[PDB]
Amino acid sequence: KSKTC
Amino acid sequence: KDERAREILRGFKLNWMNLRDAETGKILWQGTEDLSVPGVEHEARVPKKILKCKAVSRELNFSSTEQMEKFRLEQKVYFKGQCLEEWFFEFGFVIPNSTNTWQSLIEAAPESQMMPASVLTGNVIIETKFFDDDLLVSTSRVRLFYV
Ligand SMILES: *C/C=C(/C)CC/C=C(\C)CC/C=C(\C)CCC=C(C)C
Repeated sequence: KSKTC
Repeated sequence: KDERAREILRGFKLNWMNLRDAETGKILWQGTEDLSVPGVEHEARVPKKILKCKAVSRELNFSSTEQMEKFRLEQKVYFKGQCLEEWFFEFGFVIPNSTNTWQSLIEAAPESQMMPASVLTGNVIIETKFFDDDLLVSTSRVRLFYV
């Protein structure tokens, strides 16, 4: 899980 | 070994790359710069609504004159010099003198953990290490603007 994409 | 690394890198070419919203299918971003080239701080503007996607399909098309046993990337996402995330992607075997398309699905964190655009823009660096197995072939960096 990405927080920036 | 630094010699091999150099012949791998000298033989390598990121041809194009896309980011696409995996729900609508639309391409939100594409470049054709060899954002893979070390020694330079590349930049990229992405539309800030990318941050609202549930998942993004990244598509990378690359050529390599040299074979690689296990081509893979490690990507660190830095915010004002502080590592927030670490991503690992494995392509695997690369046939000498090939051109390949590599697709990877990057899924969003729950909304309550997504970082706002206004906080991110200009402050994010993606540092990519290009490996063949355990041989570090190069290290490239991209500064991101979320526009
Ligand atoms: C998924 C959404 C975001 C904002 C990530 C954007 C990342 C970009 C524009 C840079 C991508 C850098 C890559 C894929 C490394 C290229 C380097 C090699 C292939 C060695």
